[PDB]
Amino acid sequence: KNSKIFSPFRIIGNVSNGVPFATGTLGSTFYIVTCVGKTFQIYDANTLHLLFVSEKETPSSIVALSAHFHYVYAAYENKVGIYKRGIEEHLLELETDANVEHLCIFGDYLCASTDDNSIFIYKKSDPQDKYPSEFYTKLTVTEIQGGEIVSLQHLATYLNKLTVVTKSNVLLFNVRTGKLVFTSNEFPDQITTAEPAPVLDIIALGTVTGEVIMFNMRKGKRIRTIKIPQSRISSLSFRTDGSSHLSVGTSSGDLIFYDLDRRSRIHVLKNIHRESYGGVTQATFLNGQPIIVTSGGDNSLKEYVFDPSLSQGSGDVVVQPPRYLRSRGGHSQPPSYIAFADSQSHFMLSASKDRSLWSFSLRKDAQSQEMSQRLHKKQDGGRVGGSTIKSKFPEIVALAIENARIGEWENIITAHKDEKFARTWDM
Amino acid sequence: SSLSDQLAQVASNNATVALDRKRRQKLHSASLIYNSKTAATQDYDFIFENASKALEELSQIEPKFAIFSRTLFSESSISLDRNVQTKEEIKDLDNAINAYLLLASSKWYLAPTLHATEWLVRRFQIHVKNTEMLLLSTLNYYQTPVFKRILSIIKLPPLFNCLSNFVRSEKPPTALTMIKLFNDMDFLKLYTSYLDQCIKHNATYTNQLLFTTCCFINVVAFNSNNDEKLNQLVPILLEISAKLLASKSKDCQIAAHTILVVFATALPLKKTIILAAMETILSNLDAKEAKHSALLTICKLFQTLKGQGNVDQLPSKIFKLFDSKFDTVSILTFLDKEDKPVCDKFITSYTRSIARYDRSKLNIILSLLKKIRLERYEVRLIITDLIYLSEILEDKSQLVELFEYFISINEDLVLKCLKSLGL
Amino acid sequence: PPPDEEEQLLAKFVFGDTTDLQENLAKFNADFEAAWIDSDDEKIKVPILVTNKTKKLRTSYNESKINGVHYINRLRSQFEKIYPRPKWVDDESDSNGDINALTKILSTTY
Amino acid sequence: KALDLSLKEFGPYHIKYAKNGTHLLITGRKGHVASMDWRKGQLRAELFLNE
Amino acid sequence: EDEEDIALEFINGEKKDKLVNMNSFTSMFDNIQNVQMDTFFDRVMKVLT
Amino acid sequence: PKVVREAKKVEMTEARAYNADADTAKAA
Amino acid sequence: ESGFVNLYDRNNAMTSSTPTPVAALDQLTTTISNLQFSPDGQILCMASRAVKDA
Repeated sequence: KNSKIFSPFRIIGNVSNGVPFATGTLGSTFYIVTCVGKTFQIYDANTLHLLFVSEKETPSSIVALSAHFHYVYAAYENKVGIYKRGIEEHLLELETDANVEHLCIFGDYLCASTDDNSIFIYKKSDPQDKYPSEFYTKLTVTEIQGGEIVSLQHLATYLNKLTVVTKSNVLLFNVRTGKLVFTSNEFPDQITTAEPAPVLDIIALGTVTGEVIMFNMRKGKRIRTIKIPQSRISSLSFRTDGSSHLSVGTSSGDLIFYDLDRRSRIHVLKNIHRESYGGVTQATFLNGQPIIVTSGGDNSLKEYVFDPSLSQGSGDVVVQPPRYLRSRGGHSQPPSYIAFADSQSHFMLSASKDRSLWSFSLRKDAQSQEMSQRLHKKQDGGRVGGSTIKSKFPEIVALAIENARIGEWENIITAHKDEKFARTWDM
Repeated sequence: SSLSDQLAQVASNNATVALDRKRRQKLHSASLIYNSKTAATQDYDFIFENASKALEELSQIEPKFAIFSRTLFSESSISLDRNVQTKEEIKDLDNAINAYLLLASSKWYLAPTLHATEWLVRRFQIHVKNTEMLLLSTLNYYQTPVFKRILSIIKLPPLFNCLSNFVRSEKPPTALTMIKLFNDMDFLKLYTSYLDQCIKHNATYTNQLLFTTCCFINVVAFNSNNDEKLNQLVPILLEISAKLLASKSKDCQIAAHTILVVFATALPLKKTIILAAMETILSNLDAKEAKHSALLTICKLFQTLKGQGNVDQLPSKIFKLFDSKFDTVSILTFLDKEDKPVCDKFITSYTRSIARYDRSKLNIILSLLKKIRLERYEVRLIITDLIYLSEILEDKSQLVELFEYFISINEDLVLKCLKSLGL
Repeated sequence: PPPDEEEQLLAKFVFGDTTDLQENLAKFNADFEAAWIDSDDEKIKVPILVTNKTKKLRTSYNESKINGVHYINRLRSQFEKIYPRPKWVDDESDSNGDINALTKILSTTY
Repeated sequence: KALDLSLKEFGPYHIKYAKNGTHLLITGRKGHVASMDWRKGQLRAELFLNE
Repeated sequence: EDEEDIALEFINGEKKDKLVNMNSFTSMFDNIQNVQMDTFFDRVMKVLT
Repeated sequence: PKVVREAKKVEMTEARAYNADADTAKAA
Repeated sequence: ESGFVNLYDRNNAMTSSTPTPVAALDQLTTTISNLQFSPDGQILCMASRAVKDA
């Protein structure tokens, strides 16, 4: 179905489609690889400029994403792609009929997980080789060990050990042996998220109910337990900057910053992502930085920061609340109508079904500005017949724009759905 | 960062080091008692002699200062310097100075304490190195020339910007600006940590506690509109109340009662939170005046809360704790008091709890009902649970006597309840 | 010959000795096993001098290989050098009416 | 006293102390010239020169 | 009698109280010196009830 | 004057890290 | 018509026989033209015909 005139290039105005992103670094440059359906992008995190984008589409949507140093590991319908700067360079077809559900990488061992509880371990062809290509082995977890595979992690300082967190317990698999070396005890609550703490041998498990279990593998024991009820825990992160703060992102779209030393709730952020689209699908501290990147499923990606404390002596007791820092976003729904703002092809207006007009840049995606809806005061200065609370206009069914006199009066006219008047907009 | 900001940082790091005669005359002229000229012209041995006399006076007052005579008030304490010492010794100095300010927070009307603190200021530079502990210490004396002098000579950390307005004027700081200081949120966390240190060292007093509670009540009154601000101000004040109840002194318990009462009548809390507050109060209740104010507090809290499950019965543990720490004759004479505060929902829940659990003191129940003027839905609830208790328990003469009392007062309600449930 | 006590006092006074104050300050205080092992993880031996990070991990110039348990102990010590071990995970673990039920409800509700 | 200033905008900086040992003077490669007392943390003179 | 009768009974049974405006406790700073904690609590409950 | 809560620029400094390729090692 | 509204409780007016108002509301500055309660007795609307938004 390929053409002789056109060719797909990229996608404007998308930051995430709900699949949890992955952070990584190249020395000073911190990057964030985020999926958009069949095509991922790689953002910077120092300034959130776009850095790379996958030039070739995947035939289906990407299911899993990971990224160590200079390689991005995508997992769509059956295969794993090892890509470099968005250029696909190694495909890896699994020898099954299932779909790849989880993925991790450590040392010379890629570890994928297909939904019928089937783990695949891949070895690099050389210790100095860059990506695992050779198929090492395949393991399976039947139902006597645990439930469905929820997550794969690799704890630090574990020679060829892989931590498999299922819905019921926590297993340790040695891939050099291909053997389950240690199964943990049973938890009455189904586990949803896992996170390797920067402390040794300890993983945090967020369950379906409000339980954050700090569990140690060496003792095989629940060291600590934090109770948040009426909440499904959806993301966990640890401040590695030099303080003991935990970030719990619950699927009602909330963030809670806990202090583990004083056993306190430092702060809570309400509705940083839309609850209807899953809420906070990932919250992640930057490694060694007081900056948390929070992505939702509503095509929104924010970055918050922690200021230094104002108290000279106390500090960690008098900790500052999280300041909002930079962000990108898009539409919740698909856009309804689009137009080009000028002959230079720099900006594009797009109105969607979510009752919102947005002007996107084209060059580098740093300028995805929502167009405000803040009414101008009338020249008469009289009263307007309207309610007490603001609410966005209905969806835009037609649009027209000119640039012959921009910045001297209005130059966009938008016709809304089921509305007996069209609005003007200043560009 | 901008180079001006980085040089400001290095100035704040080398703040207390005198690198010329002018900066030395500044750091030495800043004094607590003497003015600028004589403060500049006098000397360390003069100051230390006055310090030793003032502190032996203070040890005569109370024997706690002898350790500071041993370690902070010696001739080697003349000889040393802050900056030439290492980081560990700096931290140890700050710990000793915080202990001393915590101790001398309570005698600020005494010229001996003023003289000892003058020595500490002009030798160890507390008014430059650690101003937060000193200001949290002497905040409650905000209408005193000592506090005005501290405000004139101090360098202000960024939280005390209202006092930064009030520097070098001639009027004391106002109650309104004290309210603004405590109305800032992070300053409340600062003062929370300070009160926690004060509690864990068990050195609190009536004037400090009174100023604390008056500021807190005025703060929640100033925030009596913003429900988001009230909700995010719940954990601070309620945690201060929790640890102030964990303390043992009757002053701390009455201050916690006051904060709890005003908070629960300014913002409608949850039933579980009010039951938890009642549980901690009943657990740590010890003394007579604390008992009196605590009974008034439970009255106020149950009079505030209102919802589905308003007058339901107390749980087993809370009810047993209440009848342990309180007697029927005491609650009876409290009802017999002349003021008669509105114990409607509280007496209703207490009566239903007694009727479920004990089923013995029904004459005491009758005395409560005859003493208090009840309310219609509460009497309806009482009659329904009494119907259930009559049908479960064996029939009692005092039980049918309570029924006859209802015949005296509104038999028709008993008829409506019995026709909804029974004959 | 050791010094006398009174001449030690005189020496302190003359030289301006402050270590007695220093000890008073530093002594001042407010008076008022595992679950699993692995045989191949024990008996595994890895090379050492083949890369710079493990040449950093080692301790002896002439050693070239070490077994798995010592290798992983050196690795854990390096990981500790990276991330300092915190008190919340070191010194704390969970395992008539009370006084902190109010605090527990304050913890459990927003 | 042992400082570490980072001004990454302009070129490799040149350091000269006074003969007393109190004032420092840095000159960047593009236009930054700063003379600072540097102990009491006071900026005596800052000059931006594109030359 | 129905649930509407019970609900109206509860509404009629509820009574009013003195609310907490922002300018009520501003006299305790003036009458806080040299007092007792008990008497301060009595003044608080007086200005509340 | 109320308390100033000024914002400032954030600088993402260098981040040391742990090596999973040092964790996974070959057998003897 | 002085904008004032005196609010009484029946259970005590009927026995006091020269009662005191439970409240004396004054938030309007022109004559009162509509006093109406809620259908359950919780809200009292007072509307003045003289000035707009009253």
